[PDB]
Amino acid sequence: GDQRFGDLVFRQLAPNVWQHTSYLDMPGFGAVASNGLIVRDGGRVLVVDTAWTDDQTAQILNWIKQEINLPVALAVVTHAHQDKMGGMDALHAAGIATYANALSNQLAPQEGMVAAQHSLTFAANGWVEPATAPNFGPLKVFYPGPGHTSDNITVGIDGTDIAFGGCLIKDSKAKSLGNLGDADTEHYAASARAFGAAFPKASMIVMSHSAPDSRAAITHTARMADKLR
Ligand SMILES: O=C(Nc1nnn[nH]1)[C@H](Nc1ccccc1)c1ccccc1
Ligand SMILES: [Zn+2]
Ligand SMILES: [Zn+2]
Repeated sequence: GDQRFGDLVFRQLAPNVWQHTSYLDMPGFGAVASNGLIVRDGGRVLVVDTAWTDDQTAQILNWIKQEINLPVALAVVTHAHQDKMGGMDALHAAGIATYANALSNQLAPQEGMVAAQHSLTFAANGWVEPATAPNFGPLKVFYPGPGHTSDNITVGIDGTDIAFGGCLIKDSKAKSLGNLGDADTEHYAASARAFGAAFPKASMIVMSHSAPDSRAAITHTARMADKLR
């Protein structure tokens, strides 16, 4: 049930969860979809990832205002690339507190992104140190290890069957791992399986560049990454 709002698409995945989708169309390539998440947590909203641009991201906020009409308490962004952090200024202009992997905030200047206002750090088991993720509610943030990028993180939603792989995970029928220019080819496979292991009850796997899929997305992504070692 896709809901069109301006140039963006919103799809409800759970009573309190929506996928947001925005498009970037360059010459010599088809328009590229990028997906993030919107979560209503009681009387507030949480966002995972910006759209490609400030204008699109402001439209995400406008849709939230129209359909949910509750404050957006925070956003977490899942690595320092345009499809995940291209709209940071729109979030800050709206007064929304922003969070990213410390490494993402480190990379953001060079990558041409505005850094998030707060840095997450991670324990050795990969789970976010909770003292760096205040008031994340049902958002369970996990660093699976380097893969699509060295800084990519992932997000599960407590109370749902949903885990978000961002650009790390591709769908079960994908024909490649996408752009590998910033990838960690040696560690990608372990990182994909680490993501699955951290959210073992998740039956709906959401990702950046395909529609939601079964856990076969994890096994297939990892099996493709095995070929990079
Ligand atoms: O996001 C993407 N690819 C992806 N995501 N996850 N795995 N591959 C898109 N491809 C791409 C192209 C060149 C360099 C890096 C990525 C894209 C990103 C940014 C601007 C335009 C297009
Ligand atoms: Zn990326
Ligand atoms: Zn991507």
